[PDB]
Amino acid sequence: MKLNISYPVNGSQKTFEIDDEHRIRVFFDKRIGQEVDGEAVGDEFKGYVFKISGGNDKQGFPMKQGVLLPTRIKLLLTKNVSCYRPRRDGERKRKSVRGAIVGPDLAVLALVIVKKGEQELEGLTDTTVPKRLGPKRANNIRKFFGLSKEDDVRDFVIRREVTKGEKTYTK
Amino acid sequence: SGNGAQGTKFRISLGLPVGAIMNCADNSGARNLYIIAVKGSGSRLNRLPAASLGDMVMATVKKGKPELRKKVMPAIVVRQAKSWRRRDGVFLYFEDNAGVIANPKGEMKGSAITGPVGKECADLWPRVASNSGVVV
Amino acid sequence: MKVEIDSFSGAKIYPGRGTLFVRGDSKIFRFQNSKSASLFKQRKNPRRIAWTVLFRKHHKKGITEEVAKKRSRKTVKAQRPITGASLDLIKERRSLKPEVRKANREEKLKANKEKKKAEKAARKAE
RNA sequence: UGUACAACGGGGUAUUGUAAGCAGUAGAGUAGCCUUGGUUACGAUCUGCUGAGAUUAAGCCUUUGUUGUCUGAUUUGU
RNA sequence: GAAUGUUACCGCAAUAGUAAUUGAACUUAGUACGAGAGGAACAGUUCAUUCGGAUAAUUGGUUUUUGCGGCUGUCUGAUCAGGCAUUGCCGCGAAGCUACCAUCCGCUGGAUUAUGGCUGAACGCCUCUAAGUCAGAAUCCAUGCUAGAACGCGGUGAUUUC
RNA sequence: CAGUCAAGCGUUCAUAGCGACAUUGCUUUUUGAUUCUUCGAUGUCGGCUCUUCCUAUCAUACCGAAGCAGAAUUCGGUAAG
RNA sequence: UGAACAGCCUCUAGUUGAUAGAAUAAUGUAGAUAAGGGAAGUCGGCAAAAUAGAUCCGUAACUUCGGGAUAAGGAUUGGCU
RNA sequence: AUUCAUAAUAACUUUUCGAAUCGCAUGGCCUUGUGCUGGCGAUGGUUCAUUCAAAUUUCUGCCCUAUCAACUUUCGAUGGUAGGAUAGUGGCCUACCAUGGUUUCAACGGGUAACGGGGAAUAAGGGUUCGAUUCCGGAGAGGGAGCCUGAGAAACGGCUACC
RNA sequence: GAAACUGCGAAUGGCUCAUUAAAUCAGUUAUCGUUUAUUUGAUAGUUCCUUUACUACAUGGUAUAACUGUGGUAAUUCUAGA
Repeated sequence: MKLNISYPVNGSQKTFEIDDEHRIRVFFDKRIGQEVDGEAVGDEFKGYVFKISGGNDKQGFPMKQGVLLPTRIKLLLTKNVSCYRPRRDGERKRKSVRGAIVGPDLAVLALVIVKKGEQELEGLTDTTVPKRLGPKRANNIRKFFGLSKEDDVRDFVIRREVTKGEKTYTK
Repeated sequence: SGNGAQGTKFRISLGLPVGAIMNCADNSGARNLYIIAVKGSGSRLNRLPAASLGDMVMATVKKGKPELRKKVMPAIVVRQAKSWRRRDGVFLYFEDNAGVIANPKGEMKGSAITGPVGKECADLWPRVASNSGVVV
Repeated sequence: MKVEIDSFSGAKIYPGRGTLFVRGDSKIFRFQNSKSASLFKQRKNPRRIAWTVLFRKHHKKGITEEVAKKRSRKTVKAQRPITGASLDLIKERRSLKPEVRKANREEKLKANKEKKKAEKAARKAE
């Protein structure tokens, strides 16, 4: 069973192939919004706490929160809802969606780390991923870099360098 | 169940004896199927032959398209009302009785199947599985 | 083993026991005992029937699954480096942000001088 | 004359389905009184006490509890 | 069921009966064979026909548990609680019983018939036969199961101080 | 219902399979033949249920023969489980 | 209660009289039920089973024009104010 | 032709709008402050008018049949009263009241191998037949039925449900 | 200047004549009984409401698309977590 675990701050994700059946029984009779035991999910996650954030069952089906059913059902999704993106103006197409209750059919189960334990895992927590880009709004960069009303916020912005081998661009 | 069946089928409780009328589950134009006999049935004194889910039988069209009438044609039972036990341990049964007209070889005469079809019947006859919409 | 839910009452369904029913439109129904199935065929409302879980859910009878809800008091408020700006350089910029009034005044004076030079150049060109 | 047996009671389990009674600025309303604006009488039912009440072995299990019982008559020999 | 010295336990086994039968699908095999259109079989596996023995955990059935709840006519002054209507009606319904309508199971050793043979004379050859001998049937006898001669049998404990 | 002889069918090829003209027997599940028992009384047809027995064997088990190449199909033997 | 001297319960009046007792085997008598098929059983829908009252609407062929007719086929039925 | 357009009062609004938008050009007021004033436009915006239109609607006009003489009126039919919905008038729907409305001047029912018109073929004049089709209007995206977006759709080269 | 967000268009056009006999349609009217993006012309000095602090108007708040990494599915203009 694939366990897709995400870790904030470091911002890294990794899949753990939990073959053992005794380990994945903690997710049984659970639903997005609860917590699971790091010792229960495996031996190397001692002292860890995880929060379920959905996933997908066999054949690949989005996990929609609020279904509160252990089996898949066909729902009429609409605009501004997850698991469906309007391809037109007002178009509402119904699709089969996996239930929120986690059962013995989740091929890939998605969690997010809540707190860090004593032991550290692989690159999942051993790698630090920086942000893709900084903010754009003047007030946003002001509150980011910690300036005042009159502090010349234009100068204190992102100045990342990209080089083609003969010239550098700050962009 | 011995003409062109792919593998055997686990025993199913028989609740469709000779004389039963089942609603037709195909677009061949027939409205009902009248049981006339059961292929591969038993022999016993004063015992009425009976059909189960997926068993190949012979039937006549009592009402429906005129050409289908006054003839005998093979049929495959796709829905049986009598409750039967599967090897999984649960007991399941269908709302009514229904069958599909087919040739003795196994190919479906119709083009589509309306309503749920038994998983045992679908597995036993590949044409039924390939022609059905939903399998339970 | 797989454990199911009764359609009529929400009762727990164990392997071996129970019955399964399908309607003409291919709908799955599971009944734990003969009573629930009999009421289902009698078209009795599970909501109206008292001993089903639906009636208790509506009437808040023994609703004690969660004593108190859990909510986030505040955001994560985590700090991470952004792009190539680097965490050390970001911290240095944050530390150097105060006492920048003199630098701002010098920049404003330089900009005013540049604007005056540009105006003089435009006047000369015209 | 004791890990004894029997009759009750308790618990477990099961069946059924929310008991009597009380209270309700819950009641389609009806007929009365002057604080013509709230109250007096009748009113299927519902709501809270209440997965409550009733039965539970006669061919379900147990019983540190109450209560009792444990010397009646015949027959048999190589 | 009396009589065999009483009673109780463990037993043997003469006799008597017998039981299991068949088919489909996968592989062999689109192979052997067959110019060709056609098309197997042994061994192995999964099932299925009929019959037999059990047993209710699951599914269904039976309702006098008259167990609970609801309903109609009448009666106890009204409520509660109850009587009758030959078991007043309906729904659910515990226990028992039952359903190839639910479940499991139904053994392997020898001797033989037809047949195919071996050695070998009659009949210097030949020959399955005259002597002997091999394989061999849903056959028979055995393994096993049921009842156990109430006059078939064995072992074991106590046999009454009054 | 079962044998014997053998003119032929079977492309040549009596007995792979049929076997004419003739002839020898078998059972009383058909029907006749005589009325010996019964007319001071054996309840007479058919159907349902049920037990057993026979082989003149439809299939299953084991084999032989064929103008049996396979499949199918035709006879014969042991065979009533 | 009910259209009713239909069926049921009660008032006045009358009776408590049908040999009784202990358990609830097979087979029976009367009353019953039963998952799927719905007459395939049987000489034969024999037996048994379903509707059945009232109200609303709707009623074919035929005919002697009076009938068929409650044709057939459908909807409602409680309590309280 | 108005209870018209319009104005003033007493209040009301899950408060509608009354520019937190974009590209070029660079001038003046003092004073030397990025202090104050300065066009071309674009987009957007509250209403009115015009246009694009849409929606009903006045009178007349459509093939053959009576081997179709009465039709509609339970449950909407002919009108009113009052209310709901529409963007609007209207039985378009709702509760009540009245029994009304059309018809031998061809109602109503049946078929049309009938989309209608502008027009085409053919004749002294009259007249006969055809018109799906290059122009206008109407219906449809296989039969229905429902709906979001959108000013404008029961939209199908937009979805949902049944065949 | 890819892609994407945003605003419009996709209710235009093209095809067929199934249904339809006061219905469509044609001639001819009304909206004083209605709506209208679009282009054209005009058209907001009042919006702080214990309106002395309750108040960024040198113009303030928030999420998100693309993107970077994890993938599931046999498959579709399929999608979930950071």
